[PDB]
Amino acid sequence: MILVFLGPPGAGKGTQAKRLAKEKGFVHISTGDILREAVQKGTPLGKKAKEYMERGELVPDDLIIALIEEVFPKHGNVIFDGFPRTVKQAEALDEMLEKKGLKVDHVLLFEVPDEVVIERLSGRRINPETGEVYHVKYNPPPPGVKVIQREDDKPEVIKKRLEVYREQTAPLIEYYKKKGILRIIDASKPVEEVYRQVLEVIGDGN
Ligand SMILES: Nc1ncnc2c1ncn2[C@@H]1O[C@H](COP(=O)(O)OP(=O)(O)O)[C@@H](O)[C@H]1O
Ligand SMILES: Nc1ncnc2c1ncn2[C@@H]1O[C@H](COP(=O)(O)O)[C@@H](O)[C@H]1O
Repeated sequence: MILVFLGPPGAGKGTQAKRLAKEKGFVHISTGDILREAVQKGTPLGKKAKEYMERGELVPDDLIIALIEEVFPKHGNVIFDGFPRTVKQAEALDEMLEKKGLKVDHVLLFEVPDEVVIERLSGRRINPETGEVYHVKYNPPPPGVKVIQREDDKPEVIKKRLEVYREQTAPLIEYYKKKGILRIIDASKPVEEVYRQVLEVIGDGN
């Protein structure tokens, strides 16, 4: 089974992908997490990606397609989390899967209003030692745990990331709807409720 999580930044895609991977055995491919690590390590991908990320722009398609080709697992169920983000990426994914006799099975659109994702992003915190994601209101970090704020979670960069989503990524909704594999998730609900709907749409009995 191959899943794609699609939606605005702050919709809760990473949170749901991590839980599904932990509980249901999926391989979690987060282009965001992989890119952030590349930046921290200063790899050729990282050094090139850094400035796009910092501006809230998408990293160029060529770099991302190569990344996915390199890391796509030979076996296992997969959650693509924040990939594809453009039509060219989606076309490349389809071709990569075809060559392996596979296909995208479900695309989940995390539907949620702007004011919700803006509060979620503004309040997002990360434990730099474990990578664990918190929210100052909805899931506070434990006392005594040092956390950081992502630079791209600043108000002006958030604005850009949302603009980019609406311009470049939202066209994937129709792309996948035409394939008959798009299902809509109410991502505005609490974490547990969203997770139950995720399981429902992918045909899991929970
Ligand atoms: N259903 C939810 N309700 C409230 N807060 C959430 C929910 N899902 C995620 N969060 C919080 O919102 C922020 C964004 O979630 P995240 O999973 O990082 O979203 P994305 O990967 O779509 O950008 C994080 O701080 C996370 O703790
Ligand atoms: N599939 C992708 N294509 C291009 N850029 C990406 C992709 N995934 C993540 N990024 C970059 O990484 C940043 C953080 O990703 P995310 O954590 O998914 O919001 C984005 O704002 C982009 O700069």
